[PDB]
Amino acid sequence: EGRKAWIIGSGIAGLASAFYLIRDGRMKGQDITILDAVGTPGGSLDGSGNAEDGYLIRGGREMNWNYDHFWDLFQDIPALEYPSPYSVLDEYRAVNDNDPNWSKSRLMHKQGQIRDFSTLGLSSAHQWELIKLLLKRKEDLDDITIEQYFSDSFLETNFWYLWRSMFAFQNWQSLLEVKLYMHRFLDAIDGLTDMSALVFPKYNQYDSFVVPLVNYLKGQGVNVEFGTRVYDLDMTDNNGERTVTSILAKVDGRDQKIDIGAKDVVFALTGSMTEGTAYGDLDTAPDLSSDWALWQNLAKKSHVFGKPEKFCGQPSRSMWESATLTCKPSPLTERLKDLSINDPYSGKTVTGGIITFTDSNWVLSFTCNRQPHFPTQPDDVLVLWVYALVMDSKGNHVLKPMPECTGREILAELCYHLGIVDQVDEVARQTKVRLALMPFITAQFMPRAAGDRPRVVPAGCTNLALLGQFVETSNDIIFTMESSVRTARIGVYTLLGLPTQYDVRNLIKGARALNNNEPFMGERLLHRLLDNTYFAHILPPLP
Amino acid sequence: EGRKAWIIGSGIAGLASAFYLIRDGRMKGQDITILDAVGTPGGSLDGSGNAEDGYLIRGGREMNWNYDHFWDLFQDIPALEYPSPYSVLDEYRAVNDNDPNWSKSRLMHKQGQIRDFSTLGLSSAHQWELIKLLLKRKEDLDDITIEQYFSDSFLETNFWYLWRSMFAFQNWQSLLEVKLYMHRFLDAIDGLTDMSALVFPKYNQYDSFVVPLVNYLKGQGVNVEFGTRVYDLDMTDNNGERTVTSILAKVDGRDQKIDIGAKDVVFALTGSMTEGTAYGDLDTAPDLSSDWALWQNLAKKSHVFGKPEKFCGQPSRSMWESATLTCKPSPLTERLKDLSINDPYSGKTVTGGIITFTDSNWVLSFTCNRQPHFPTQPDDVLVLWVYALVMDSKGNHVLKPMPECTGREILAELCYHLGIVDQVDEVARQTKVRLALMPFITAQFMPRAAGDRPRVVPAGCTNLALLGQFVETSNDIIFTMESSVRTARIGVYTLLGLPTQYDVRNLIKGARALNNNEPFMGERLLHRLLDNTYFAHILPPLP
Repeated sequence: EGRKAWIIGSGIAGLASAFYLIRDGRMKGQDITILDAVGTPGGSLDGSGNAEDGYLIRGGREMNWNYDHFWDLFQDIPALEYPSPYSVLDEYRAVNDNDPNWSKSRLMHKQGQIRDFSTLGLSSAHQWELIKLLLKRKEDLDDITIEQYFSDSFLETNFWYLWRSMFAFQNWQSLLEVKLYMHRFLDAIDGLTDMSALVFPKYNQYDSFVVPLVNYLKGQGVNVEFGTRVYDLDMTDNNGERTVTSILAKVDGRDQKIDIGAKDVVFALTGSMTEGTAYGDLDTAPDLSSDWALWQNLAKKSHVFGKPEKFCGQPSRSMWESATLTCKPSPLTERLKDLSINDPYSGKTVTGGIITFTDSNWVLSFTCNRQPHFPTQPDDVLVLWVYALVMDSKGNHVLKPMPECTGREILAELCYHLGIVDQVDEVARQTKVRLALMPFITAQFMPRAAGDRPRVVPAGCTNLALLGQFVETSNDIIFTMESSVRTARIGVYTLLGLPTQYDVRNLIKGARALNNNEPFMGERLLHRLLDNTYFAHILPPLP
Repeated sequence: EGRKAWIIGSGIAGLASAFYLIRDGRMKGQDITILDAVGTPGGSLDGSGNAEDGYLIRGGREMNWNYDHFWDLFQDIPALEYPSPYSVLDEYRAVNDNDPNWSKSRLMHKQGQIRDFSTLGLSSAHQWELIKLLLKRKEDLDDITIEQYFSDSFLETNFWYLWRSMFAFQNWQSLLEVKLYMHRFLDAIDGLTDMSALVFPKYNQYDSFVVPLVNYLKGQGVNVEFGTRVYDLDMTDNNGERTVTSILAKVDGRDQKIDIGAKDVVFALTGSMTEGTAYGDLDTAPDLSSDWALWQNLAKKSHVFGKPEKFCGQPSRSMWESATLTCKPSPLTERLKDLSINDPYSGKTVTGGIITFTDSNWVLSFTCNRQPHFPTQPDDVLVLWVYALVMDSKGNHVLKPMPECTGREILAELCYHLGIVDQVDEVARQTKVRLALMPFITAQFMPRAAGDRPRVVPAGCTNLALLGQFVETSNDIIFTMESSVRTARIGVYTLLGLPTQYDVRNLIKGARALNNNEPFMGERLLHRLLDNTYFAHILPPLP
């Protein structure tokens, strides 16, 4: 307790750990150092897009619900554009409690029309499947995949088209994550259809959340060390209990060695999701001691650190491609006016979340967030984000696999499914598109067994905590920022010092939603026993 | 919002309102005034007992569980005997997380032996009665009393002896409070037997909680005005919406009039529970524009303020008598060593809560709290608290009704039921007893109908909030301090700006406890369906 803290990794997970060390660990920023491997900001290794190239969204999937971790954290961060003592939480709830998020054209098909998404579209064996899924033990679902467990007809329901699009989830990936979602969002499973439970910032997560958080940390005195890629930790293992001795990093191409005392504590983001990303664009194409080194060397030391080869093994399985579109007005945005909750330029929500083309062989989705998306972007430009799931198949209009098809060609498949395939040439020159083909963007979703991921504090560790989407808590990793903050809090709390599924009202909210808003099995009975009792309100009304 | 606040009443409710105005209303102490009707502290109208007379506990029943309101409040109050930044919450959990509270001789009878209190002692129709009680609508239980609804055999169960003793509750009082208890403590209904869920301060609630809270408020600048008994408020009622214009008080025997602007806000504790208390003792006896004036005048103005005559109407119904015993060592404390969790002088918990003599015609209970009870009391003295329910009946040994029997005589009924009736003379001179016979100590428990109590903010009011145990929220009033803080928070929040029963695990925790720890009706079925599922842990094991 006159110790220092070392934080390996620049991200929401790392910054949140520093915050929790300051507020609730009662240590000072001067004893905190963040080890980053970025150059300095943005130049040749561009920071986060330029307004004259065409912008390039980090990559990828940044969606938020109203969880308690966010409220507890960003309640103490000074706002982005407001004076003291207004927080970023107050900005978040000001711009969003006025204009709530909900979708009008969530599912589309037949090259321009909306597929009815009022209900989840489950029959009866499908409902039984998820209920049977909810009842299975976690010990009995090792390596079982989505398509293995689920029926063939289930993967064509509204439910699966919505779920796989929302989380960018492949049919060959972990069943445990779908189960974990059920156990945690039964109350809100109706929201998968209208996007009610989703809530967005004014700008990005970076510009609206992390940028106020970094400013706050600098105003607290935390140390930053760029150009530092950590590849291993040397640790002692006496009495079956381990402590970190040194950080073996390579700084600016030369080995360094950072000494760690017994009192100090170390936080490390383990895996990567943006490793071998090829950044092609409109006319050229993508092509194809790393960030996985730290975890791989840790895996050699003991089994309590898991098997990273199970997540970075097959890069064709954990890969999909995004594309950032910068549009000056064209028939693409004219069509977009027809599918929007408001107007794109209004400043309010527009598409209300992603829009997924269901009969697209690519499983192609696209979103127009609350415009403007970036602080420095002009009023005659809109930033749309597009991405797809299947990298193996020919498009419906462009008979090219999407990893081989680039830029302009992506506009044709998109405009075909939008109902403006005859007006491609006009939108093609007016919209700047930059692509990102990420080979580990879903490596956390890969099939796994018990022990494959280490806990936030593995058994024995006294000064090392791991963060991110590759660590075993008791929760899902499908929400990227939420999971980063949760692990950060567990890490800081454990080394120092320190529900919804069982709710009867939620099981009724779930069962009715699973049965497409129609009265479910025991409901007619539950009304007759409860309509004249204290518990009348737990049931929804019948037609 | 450069307004002032007026707080009618000195108590936990009033102080908490001032706290919530400061922390979360963001106003300053200089604009807060508390209107009290005490002389100045303690002298002739003794403050809270002297160590040479025999002490006199406020009166009465001060018990606490681990609710969130306490944590949220006393987290910011500097501790009583610890340095900064240690709070009173930290004192509370330090002295109690080491020595947890639980009882060894909770129920006693046959003049010295313990009545088995492992289980609630419900048969099967009794269990059905409480379940049927839980299912009734609150609109259908107006004025219904305990003995009216419940069977005769139910009132002899372990359950009713425990419940009536814990809350000092008469068989002719409101059924709604027993129902409200069920809806809120199903998870913890087992705790009625062992006193697990109860948690006590080091000293009193006054010396350990309120005394740090008042010091905190004075260090914030809040104004106090003793000798001020408020009897009415003059209010305008335009547009069906009312505002307080003036506080009509009598200060030191002369009418005053305090002007209230449109921006200001007023908090008033409505009723009294210690009004006509006669303070007899060892050898003499009790005898028999008031605190009810403010509510009575308010009741004239509108129906939205309720019917106070329904609570202060029959003072024989809302009355019982307490007695504070100060003992230098005698055979009473020697016997007490046999019934204690630890030793009385140890400094730890002793009796673990009240001890109730079930075959006592008075329904006589007594407690020895964590000694010492007061800060200024010596090591060779113990403060015991005793009280009884039935004022109409002859004792088992002293054939006197207890309102007529005093001091020494109270020692005989107590020592008889303790098994030391032959050693009364020794304890009689060594123990100083002071009695309190309160005529409204349970006026809040009196039968009531919808509309009898006003809400924290009655419909229409814009600057007046009411506090205490006579206001309609959605919760019980059987916990005195908890209810005072809850109403205080509702009052401050509403005028400015701003679960457990439905838990499946809790219904199983309740059903097993109702059925005396033996497997209940559907349990054998619930095991067969759930033992090999995700939900195995929600059930308790079978023998």
